[PDB]
Amino acid sequence: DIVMTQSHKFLSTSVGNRVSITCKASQDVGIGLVSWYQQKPGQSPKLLIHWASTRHTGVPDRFTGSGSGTDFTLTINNVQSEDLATYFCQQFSNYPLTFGSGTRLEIKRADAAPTVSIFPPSSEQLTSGGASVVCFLNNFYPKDINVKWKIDGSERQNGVLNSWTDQDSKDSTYSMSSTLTLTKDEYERHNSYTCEATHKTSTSPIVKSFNRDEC
Amino acid sequence: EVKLVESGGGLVQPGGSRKLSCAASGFTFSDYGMAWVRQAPGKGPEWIAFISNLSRIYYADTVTGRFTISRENDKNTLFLEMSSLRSEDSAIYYCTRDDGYYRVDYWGQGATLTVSSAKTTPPSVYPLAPGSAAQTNSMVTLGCLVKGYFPEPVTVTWNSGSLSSGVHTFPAVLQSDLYTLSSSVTVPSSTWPSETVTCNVAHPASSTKVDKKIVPRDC
Repeated sequence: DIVMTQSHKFLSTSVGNRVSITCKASQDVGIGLVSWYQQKPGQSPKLLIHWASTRHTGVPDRFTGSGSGTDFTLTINNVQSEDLATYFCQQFSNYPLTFGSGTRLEIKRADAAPTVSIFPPSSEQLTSGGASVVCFLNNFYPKDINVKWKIDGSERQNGVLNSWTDQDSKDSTYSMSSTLTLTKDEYERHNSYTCEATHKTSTSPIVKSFNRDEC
Repeated sequence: EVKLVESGGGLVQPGGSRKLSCAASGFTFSDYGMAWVRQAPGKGPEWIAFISNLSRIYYADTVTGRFTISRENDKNTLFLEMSSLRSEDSAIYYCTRDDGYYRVDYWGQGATLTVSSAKTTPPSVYPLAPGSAAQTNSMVTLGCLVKGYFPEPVTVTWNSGSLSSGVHTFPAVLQSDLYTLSSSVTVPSSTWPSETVTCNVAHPASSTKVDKKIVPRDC
């Protein structure tokens, strides 16, 4: 089979820079017989370039496809925030039709601190004997973030589940949710719950908490 | 405009069978080759099957002898009949249209297929109201915890779609053979709790369509 390779999982760029997204085929696919697709978050893929270098209808020429044989490049000159997407190559020289694993284009923006919110378990969940404490860390940049949970001041690690959004095409930020799931049995016996975040923008960790002797 | 609408997604047990369908609109169906491409967790796009405008047929090696692609041009419909399904078959399935070479110039919305012996389970939907200190900043963030459902997907909207700015819905995490998802919405603090905020959750696999109001607690 023809193996299609994209060496870069992630490429990060500020608006205005030149980005080169590369693709390698394991065998000569010629002309073209190489296609580029663009997949924006919350969308299905769209055809971007075909025959290595021909732009599809609606694609601006700040997008340039080049190469032949085994080495291909999609250049986005003067990249815009609009271009936030995953980019995949595909060969159509022979069967099976094969794809690269994609390169995600991250749009650099000014550093942004997360807005952190913590939520006690709902009374409804507690009635069924479970207690999930939820922490949202929304609209931050850059993407790297670490969350620690504490219960009455002591760090808790088991029962923590994290999930991340992709970069938002509207403000170029990330968001993350962290959920600490305990039994109600255990939840009942403690008063203080704390979500603690460390980020590029933090010095001391960002601390969000609640005590239970309350509303 | 060109439309490709996939159907038949859902949950099937290992060794089972399933038929996906795709209804095409907006072009002369018989002028175009059609294909299935899937995207499975942890993997990039993976081409599965192709059929010519009238009949020439190609399969990925991984599905040969198990899957059958067919089309009915009188009904503008593409089919993928799947047999002896395995866990590895779990993926989003896109129906795609070619031009005159095997370049897919149009992709459908995608249908989600899950192969597993776990049973269909409706989600429990929990309202997440903030504690006292987290109200009456300029903004307030509310949440919705969608817990213990199977299989994917679930859809979440806020106030039937009205609030969509300020929403973050997080990818599901599969734990305990069950999915858990969360969603937040951030509104002006003048808005809630003076007006009602509701998260609406649909789980088509279990015929669940739940509306959960976010109520502030009592002191």
